[PDB]
Amino acid sequence: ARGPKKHLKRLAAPHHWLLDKLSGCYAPRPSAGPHKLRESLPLIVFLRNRLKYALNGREVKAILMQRHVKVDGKVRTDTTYPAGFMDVITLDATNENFRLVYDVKGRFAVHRITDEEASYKLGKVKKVQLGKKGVPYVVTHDGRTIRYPDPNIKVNDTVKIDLASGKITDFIKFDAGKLVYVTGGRNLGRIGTIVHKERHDGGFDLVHIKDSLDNTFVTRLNNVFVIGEQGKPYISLPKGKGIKLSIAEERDRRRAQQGL
Amino acid sequence: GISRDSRHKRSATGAKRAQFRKKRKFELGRQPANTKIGAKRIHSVRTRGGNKKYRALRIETGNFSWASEGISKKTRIAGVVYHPSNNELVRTNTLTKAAIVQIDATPFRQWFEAHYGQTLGKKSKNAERKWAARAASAKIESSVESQFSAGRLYACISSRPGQSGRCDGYILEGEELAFYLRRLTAKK
Amino acid sequence: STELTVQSERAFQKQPHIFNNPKVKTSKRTKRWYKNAGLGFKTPKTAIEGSYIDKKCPFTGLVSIRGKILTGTVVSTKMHRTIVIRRAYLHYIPKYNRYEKRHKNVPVHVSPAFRVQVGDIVTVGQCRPISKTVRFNVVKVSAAAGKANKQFAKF
RNA sequence: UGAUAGAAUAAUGUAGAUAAGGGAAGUCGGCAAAAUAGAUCCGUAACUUCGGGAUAAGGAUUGGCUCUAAGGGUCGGGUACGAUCAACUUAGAACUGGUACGG
RNA sequence: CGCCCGUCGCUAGUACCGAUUGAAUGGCUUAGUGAGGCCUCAGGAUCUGCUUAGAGAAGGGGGCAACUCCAUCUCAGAGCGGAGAAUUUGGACAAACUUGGUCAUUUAGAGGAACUAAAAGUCGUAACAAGGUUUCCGUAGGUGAACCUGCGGAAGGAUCAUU
RNA sequence: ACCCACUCGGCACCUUACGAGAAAUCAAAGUCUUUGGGUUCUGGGGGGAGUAUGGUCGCAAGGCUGAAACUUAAAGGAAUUG
RNA sequence: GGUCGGAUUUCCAACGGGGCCUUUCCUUCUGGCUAACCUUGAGUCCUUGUGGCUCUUGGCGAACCAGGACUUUUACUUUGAAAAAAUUAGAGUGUUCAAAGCAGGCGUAUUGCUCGAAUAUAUUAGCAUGGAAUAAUAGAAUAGGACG
RNA sequence: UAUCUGGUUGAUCCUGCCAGUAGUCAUAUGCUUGUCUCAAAGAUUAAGCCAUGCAUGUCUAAGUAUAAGCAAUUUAUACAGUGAAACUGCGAAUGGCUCAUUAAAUCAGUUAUCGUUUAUUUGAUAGUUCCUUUACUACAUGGUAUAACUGUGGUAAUUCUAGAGCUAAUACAUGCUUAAAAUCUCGACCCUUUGGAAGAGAUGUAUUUAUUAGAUAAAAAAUCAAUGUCUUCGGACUCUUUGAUGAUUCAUAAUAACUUUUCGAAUCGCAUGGCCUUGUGCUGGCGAUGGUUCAUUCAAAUUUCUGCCCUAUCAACUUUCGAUGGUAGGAUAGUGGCCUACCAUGGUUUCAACGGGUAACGGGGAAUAAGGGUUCGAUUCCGGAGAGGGAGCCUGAGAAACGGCUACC
Ligand SMILES: [Mg+2]
Ligand SMILES: [Mg+2]
Ligand SMILES: [Mg+2]
Ligand SMILES: [Mg+2]
Ligand SMILES: [Mg+2]
Ligand SMILES: [Mg+2]
Ligand SMILES: [Mg+2]
Ligand SMILES: [Mg+2]
Ligand SMILES: [Mg+2]
Ligand SMILES: [Mg+2]
Ligand SMILES: [Mg+2]
Ligand SMILES: [Mg+2]
Ligand SMILES: [Mg+2]
Ligand SMILES: [Mg+2]
Ligand SMILES: [Mg+2]
Ligand SMILES: [Mg+2]
Ligand SMILES: [Mg+2]
Ligand SMILES: [Mg+2]
Ligand SMILES: [Mg+2]
Ligand SMILES: [Mg+2]
Ligand SMILES: [Mg+2]
Ligand SMILES: [Mg+2]
Ligand SMILES: [Mg+2]
Ligand SMILES: [Mg+2]
Ligand SMILES: [Mg+2]
Ligand SMILES: [Mg+2]
Ligand SMILES: [Mg+2]
Ligand SMILES: [Mg+2]
Ligand SMILES: [Mg+2]
Ligand SMILES: [Mg+2]
Ligand SMILES: [Mg+2]
Ligand SMILES: [Mg+2]
Ligand SMILES: [Mg+2]
Ligand SMILES: [Mg+2]
Ligand SMILES: [Mg+2]
Ligand SMILES: [Mg+2]
Ligand SMILES: [Mg+2]
Ligand SMILES: [Mg+2]
Repeated sequence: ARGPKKHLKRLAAPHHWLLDKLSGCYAPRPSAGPHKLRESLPLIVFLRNRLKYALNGREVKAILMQRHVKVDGKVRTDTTYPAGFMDVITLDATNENFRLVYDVKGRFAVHRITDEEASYKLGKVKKVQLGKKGVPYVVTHDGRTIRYPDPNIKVNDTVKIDLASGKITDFIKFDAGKLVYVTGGRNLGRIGTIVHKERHDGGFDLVHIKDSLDNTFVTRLNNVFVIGEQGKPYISLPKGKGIKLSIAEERDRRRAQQGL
Repeated sequence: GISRDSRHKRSATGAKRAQFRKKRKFELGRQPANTKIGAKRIHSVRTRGGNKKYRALRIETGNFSWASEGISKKTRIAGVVYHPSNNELVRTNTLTKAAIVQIDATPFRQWFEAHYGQTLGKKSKNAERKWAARAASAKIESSVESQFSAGRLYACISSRPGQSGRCDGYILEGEELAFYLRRLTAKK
Repeated sequence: STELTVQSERAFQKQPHIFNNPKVKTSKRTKRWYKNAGLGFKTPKTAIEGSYIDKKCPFTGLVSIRGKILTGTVVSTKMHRTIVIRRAYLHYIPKYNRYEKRHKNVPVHVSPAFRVQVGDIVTVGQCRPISKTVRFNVVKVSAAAGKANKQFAKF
């Protein structure tokens, strides 16, 4: 009450951070920034819990203050910086590049990319609008304001951002048959192609998606993120490619590759 | 202070609602401006998020639009002659939105005579050519030209002085002018 | 509403920021703004070719329709431009595996483009707060016959 | 315009009044006096023979002035209707004053 | 030689009615008075800026004899403007107190009238047998007490029964 | 009018116990642990008590509505033997 | 059973979904689909089969996009989604066991490799969807009816 | 884990309770108590009262350093290191505690904002600063006025402060300097008119109002104010810029004005490269901090539907001092009887309104349980409320804040 909250109690953090129940009353509260709180991954969680480069927050701050980490090509000394979907994390030391893509269990995966992949990201067009002086601009899913977009670009399309200059390189429409990535809900992390899109004027457009093995699912349009054409994504997919194995077959391959 | 919420009211069934919490600042209201005429005096208000409001207290002139001519002029306000909400606002010459007033006719008459060459009521080659090109447009309306003899045009306030510190408005024309004429602004 | 005292109040009634030019005499003398509220609701011809104002109208007024679309039965047309509808529903009580009849009374603004009688089934659309109690506008009426064609005097 | 007049202004009287603080301690007894009081609005208990009790109890208002709003009569039609006349009741608002006003 | 009813009587306990304008606490509230800040009509200690502004004397340059221009130490005082405290008018918000009203809970009470328990008290024997007047129901009257009596009803009767 | 044979409706009766019930008994008190045709009312150990209180109806007598504190291991039903 | 009683398959059977025909709505007009091509100019070079063809004879262009001469309403049920985490049930894992916890495991410990942190349930209301039995509701009777 | 046993009788079978029986993250208490791990804990009664101490402050290369501070410093005679104090900035609205209020209220799930505010984060964004320009003001950089400090004090006492003297800024006020034309307004200068031009002004962004554009269905014309730019001078003319939404008076743009005129860098660290009219000249990097507006993030406020325990010995309630709706206005960040004026007579209710009770904060949940259920949830998470009781307000993006203030009790 009376103003914005600054603390995030442990057990109230997003579950996909995979923070331990005990060993702490609190969790890193993501700073304000490009991604929403529940959909973000604070830099301390990435550096400490996921990459194990730091044993505690003090080491995370020690790493960040020497300006090693950078999100989308900028240093980001902030410990609780809200990195999110398709953010590029570069460590000049270790010469390592990461893109934040959910694995098929709805959690950010430690996914490595090359320098050429790290040169760009993808953004989902959140809105297209005329600004002052009648200058058109698009707004992406990470809050980027990009002036003078291609007129063919509409909402729910995807743009390729140069990430050195905040410029669109090309774009993908939102049409049936195009590869998409599920960025929300219970199907988060799944990858498939749009079968069709049902409108529901006045609320909650839905999208029908089938994956490689012809498993279909329906998701709200807000969770659907276009990532390429039929096959051949514009980003390097993580291991699994969003197939969503069942628990029985998941177990089958566990016992398969654990016994050589 | 003044509380602008609905907890103090009865429910739609008539039930007496009990007190839920103390008064909050985010549901407040202020005292009315009760803007008068004369010797401009405007006090700023600090509102939510900063966002200055301007309380008009006894200001003099305003910007009034002649929509048929598509011009706006700074003009002195004479008095309030009609108010649909309260006849006491007319009585006290209080300026709110929608109050009918008379203003000057004076800057509007110089503009009209410089723009048409007609002398509402009763030298250059460029000026003459402009007037000739603007001919067949000077005839405005008998009910408006009649006011120019008295040097007082009927106008409606379209601004909220207690919110913005401005008495802006528009001259009355057509059915709106006839409505207020039949209603009260005749009969002296 | 071409007649019956549109200008029946101390202020002149008009659609805001719609200007009738006294000079250019187009053969209608009245520019009437209107919109389609959307969601497949047809704008009544009564709204298009009427002369009422109703700033709370979803076709000629400033309000907009967004949110819940509900149906109800008109139980009161006694207020001016406001009806009350009765929304009945069955409430399930799990312990007995049975339902009980329950109802709600919804106060709804009705545009003078619509004529509604107690008993008419009405489709109402959510808008911003109009009154203390009103949060809906009538967007559709379903009084076709009324079963009153065979209840008259017979020779 | 009648009732004897004039002068003076002791006590005690008769009639009329006023009173600091207290407030029935006076007295057989609140005797006597005081307090209340019109009107408008609000509120009104026990009990009851349901008719009352009731102006219960209890409380606000009240001037002047300047306005506003309601309430009326006659005279009138095509083998989208206005003149004109007149009355005192009620209600409200502004202003005003040594907060006074059923003076 | 069973069982069993009530009055009356001692003990104890529980509540009930109860003169006392009983009392106590709390909730809401009519009217009256009304702190405080806030808005507003004003007020204007001081605390200051420009153009100035006039006098008593100095330095410097100039007809070099007085005379003249700019600079400084002194103070009024005024056209000017801004800021501005005490104080202050009227409003809305409104604490709080006084009285009164009302609702709620708890509680004292002479005395009255009950119930229950408590073993072995007094008077009768009302019920259970046709309980010695069959019992019981409603209603009404009467009597120490159980009860009696009338009027209608029931059999749960002591009669399933008189073509 | 009576006789016979049917039929609908009714007051009942007799036999039997399918079935039910603790039994007495019951053609409904049956079609119930193989538990559901529709629907209204009422009860939840015995007393305190149909008392107290409030309300309401009544001229009254009284009626309708109607507790609690407290107390208690039984009260009760049907049948068996004496 | 040609891998010392375990693929394959109109031999089929038994379940379960869809389309079509039998008098059989699946409303609708604008225009890009150009039919599992209604109709096989040119061509059946596989030793015989009813499981595999090329620029097509203006070719019902009815195999989806966004606007109606466009909308009977409702209950019910199906699926989907949503219903924070912890908790509940539950998968994995020798916290020495266990309650727990979300860890951990394997090497070449010579310069690191790797599995996880699942899943279900979460009731009503709202949302999308299939169904059309059950139970309501509405329709053409002074025809003010539909088709056109 | 779908289980019953004792008790009415002389015995019987029933009804029926009493009693036993087993759990309880369910409290207390009695007796007893060796080990390891785990770890609730002044909720209930008194949101009763509190001694004391602590719980909110914060400085980087990067706002202000003349401490008469320490080290003394890297040309370092403007400063340069560290740096108390004190200005400035940010924070103190989070957390933590409690459950007193509170019964469609809180709250849960689900909606909306086309009905608003939003510090910070992130992204994007500012050549226009000219009273009436034919009256431009240092820009190699405006001004005073204050803290800490000096010194003189008052009070028993306070995180009290007074008088006098200094001096800074990213404090506080002021104030310029940057293309290029275009399009409009006005106007000395066109002789029989389908007769145009020197020359000034305006045009950034905010504010307020008015007005305008913000289109759209596939075919054609014949005359009429329309020889308004129709070329063998009646040779049937090469046309339509314009985004989004389910939807708008939306985004945005245009015109005439308006304003106690908003913003448009007088700031700081490091490095100090390049160039030629070598003037301590012109250009120049990597950051810091500011700032308008729009987006975003964090939110906030309001808001749609359905859902809450006992009670009728609570049946009618609201409407005088708003109850229910309309119009207008005011107020607000904004919608709305939120308030005001006028107007209308509405609104809820046996489908339980209104009232009363609660040893009620709501939910996630907990205990027990064959299934259905029953009871609990002050309490580790979410939401709400409060800080003895009321009310009021200041600063702030944000509080009706209480380790802020004001008043009353
Ligand atoms: Mg808090
Ligand atoms: Mg405003
Ligand atoms: Mg005499
Ligand atoms: Mg006296
Ligand atoms: Mg006295
Ligand atoms: Mg006496
Ligand atoms: Mg005496
Ligand atoms: Mg007397
Ligand atoms: Mg009396
Ligand atoms: Mg009285
Ligand atoms: Mg007897
Ligand atoms: Mg006897
Ligand atoms: Mg006898
Ligand atoms: Mg009996
Ligand atoms: Mg019979
Ligand atoms: Mg019982
Ligand atoms: Mg009983
Ligand atoms: Mg274990
Ligand atoms: Mg029992
Ligand atoms: Mg040991
Ligand atoms: Mg306590
Ligand atoms: Mg505690
Ligand atoms: Mg603390
Ligand atoms: Mg702060
Ligand atoms: Mg505690
Ligand atoms: Mg801030
Ligand atoms: Mg700094
Ligand atoms: Mg209104
Ligand atoms: Mg309004
Ligand atoms: Mg409580
Ligand atoms: Mg709870
Ligand atoms: Mg709780
Ligand atoms: Mg409590
Ligand atoms: Mg608080
Ligand atoms: Mg306390
Ligand atoms: Mg406070
Ligand atoms: Mg404290
Ligand atoms: Mg605090």
